[PDB]
Amino acid sequence: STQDLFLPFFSNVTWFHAITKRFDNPVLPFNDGVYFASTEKSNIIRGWIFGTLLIVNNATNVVIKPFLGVYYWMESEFREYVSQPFNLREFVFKNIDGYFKIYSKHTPINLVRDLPQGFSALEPLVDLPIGINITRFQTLLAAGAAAYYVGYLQPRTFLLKYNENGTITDAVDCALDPLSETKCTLKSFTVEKGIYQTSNFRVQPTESIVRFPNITNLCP
Amino acid sequence: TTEILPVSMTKTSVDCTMYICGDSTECSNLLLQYGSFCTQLNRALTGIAVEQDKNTQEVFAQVKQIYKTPPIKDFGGFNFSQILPDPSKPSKRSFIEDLLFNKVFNGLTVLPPLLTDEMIAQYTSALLAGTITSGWTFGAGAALQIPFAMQMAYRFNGIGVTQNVLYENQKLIANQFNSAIGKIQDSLSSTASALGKLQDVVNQNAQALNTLVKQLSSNFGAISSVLNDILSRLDPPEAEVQIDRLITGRLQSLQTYVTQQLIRAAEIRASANLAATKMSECVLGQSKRVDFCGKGYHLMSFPQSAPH
Amino acid sequence: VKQLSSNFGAISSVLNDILSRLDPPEAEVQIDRLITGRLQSLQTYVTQQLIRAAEIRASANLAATKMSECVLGQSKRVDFCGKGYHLMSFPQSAPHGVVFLHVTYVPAQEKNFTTAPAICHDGKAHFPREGVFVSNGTHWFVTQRNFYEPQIITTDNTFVSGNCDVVIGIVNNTVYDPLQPEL
Amino acid sequence: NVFQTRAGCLIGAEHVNNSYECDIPIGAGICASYQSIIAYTMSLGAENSVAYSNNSIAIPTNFTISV
Repeated sequence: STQDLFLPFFSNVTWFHAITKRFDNPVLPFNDGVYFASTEKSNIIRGWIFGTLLIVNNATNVVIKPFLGVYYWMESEFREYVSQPFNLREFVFKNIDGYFKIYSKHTPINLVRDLPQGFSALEPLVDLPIGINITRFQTLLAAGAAAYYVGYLQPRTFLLKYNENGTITDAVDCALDPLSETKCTLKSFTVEKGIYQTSNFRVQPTESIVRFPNITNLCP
Repeated sequence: TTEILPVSMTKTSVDCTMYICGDSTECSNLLLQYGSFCTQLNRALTGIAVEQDKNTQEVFAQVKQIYKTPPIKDFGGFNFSQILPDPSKPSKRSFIEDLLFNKVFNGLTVLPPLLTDEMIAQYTSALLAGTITSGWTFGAGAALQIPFAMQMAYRFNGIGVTQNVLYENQKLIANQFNSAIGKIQDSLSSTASALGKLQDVVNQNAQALNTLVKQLSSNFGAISSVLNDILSRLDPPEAEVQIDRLITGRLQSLQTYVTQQLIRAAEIRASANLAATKMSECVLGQSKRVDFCGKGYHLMSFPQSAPH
Repeated sequence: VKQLSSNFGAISSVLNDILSRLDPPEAEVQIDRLITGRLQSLQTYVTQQLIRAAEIRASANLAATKMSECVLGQSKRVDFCGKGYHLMSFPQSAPHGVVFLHVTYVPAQEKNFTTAPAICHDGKAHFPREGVFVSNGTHWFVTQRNFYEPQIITTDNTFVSGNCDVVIGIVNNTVYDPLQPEL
Repeated sequence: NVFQTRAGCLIGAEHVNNSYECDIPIGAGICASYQSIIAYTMSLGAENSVAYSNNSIAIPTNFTISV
């Protein structure tokens, strides 16, 4: 059972479509973290720009110091850490304790559906000690077949099943259905017949009434 | 004669976080550091509570089928009105259960018992009507009828007297039995320090809950016993020393309630085990075990229910 | 084991870190918090084991009573050893317990017959020595109580104690004498 | 399907006026089982009445040995 910022199961992920002309490089705020399943056959989606200081993670390199007009490819777009010079790609970006942590997995099986239904865990790719603040981010792209889905990560508790070789193979979000909360209490993915206590329901207060007397004579 | 035996105790649960802290995020954050102490306690109190419903099931639910007394009562000269269910009152309570029953917050909840006091009294009426109409037979295999004036005479030939004694003196034995059940209502009514055995279990549990609630009003060495005041009138870094004194203190009061309840639940489990043995060896048969079931040779015994 | 990973209020849950990164006078303050908590955690385990050992001693004591009274003799105690009348029981071991296979005789195929407290012959009330007087509609017979083995009423299976007046329910039938045919 | 019981409020189960043996024990005489999940009052057991008469006995005529 792990408590961390994870994307809640069965959530609504904003879908930006570059199709007519549709340009999607807008204000998406990095409130806590940002799952980003860019799926691009032509490799049009190549970079992400983060900002409050810009932790640019361009196709060429990660430099810590608005679109790329890349055509058949000019790359002079701007408004210091440096790094090694450089289907579904499911990057998860978080900025905890000043380290920008990115975890990613590219699934070779292509997506006939907009997002496939499977558990593919994301292996850590890189950690950079930027020591900076990020408040909003924006994608950087060469419209073509461009689909980037952004869903913000939220504090959650998940029970993750590790196989025999250490690969997470299943998980249960423990704040969703009543059954999912019960599975976490028993620490098992299979329940048995019975009445099992899960939590406590407390009616939360509404206002804050403060009543003192009518009060008499003030100061002379 | 009469034996009052305790079988079950109130099933109560304490939510540790609400008792130790109380609608305060600051206290809850300090409490998680201590560990699984809070979740070990809730499981102990759940264990005492489930077992308090296996204790009631074993003593009473020994009859698979509910038996029913014949509509016309001609038991041979014997009157069992003071033990048999009377329809005018709770309708499950005979003249002696009603007499018996009458003679008897914050983070704390009392869970309800699974077999309600009516169902505990439909089990006692099955055991009583099966015994008056069948005998030792109901609890061995299939249930077989025997005239009551002849169920005794087989229970008088197990104490060593012969059958002729009952048939020749059946009117005296019937008047001696009817009169004796009648005094049991006077004895358990006008003068019962007998129901004390069942009452001490109610009183001892309540004095322990009262002590837990009072400990919520003791400083344990902090500036105040009220979490709101310590936090409101102190700076956040130095309040944590004062809350940690309350959390160590309040947690010790809950560990003492849970240990004392685990020790007292065990004594009720032994009384529930003797009561289950007395139901099977005394109501469901005749015992040659001296003084297990009354002072004298044993003829028959009759179950009657009570508050717990 | 998993309470060795709780701070209990100290800076760190690992003794080496507290000792290495804090000065020795201060560390004793942080180390003491671990010692007090990790000792309450051992005291709770020992106390729950002491209460749970007693539940096992009571099951170990009931199992020994069942071996002596049920394996090494027949028991007349009702429901101590199976539902039925006990014939024999066999002891079989299990990981950390014993399983007893209790043989019992459960009566079956009941039939209903009319019966009398005593039978009056020659102005005397004859009561059954060991058995129940039963009637198949027209004839009176003495049968054992737990199985139906009808037998003719004779002086051998009946005892005389009194006159027809005292018992309520005496039926009138003829009690045979084995000697009279021979005489 | 909200139902109010003495042991709380049970949401997700339908009261059935029938009665059966207890499967999952909700509390205060109410149990629940997969019929849907049905909440029913527990049934203590079958109901049988022995004939009982001043002059009638029933004597077993066969046996069963049972381990």
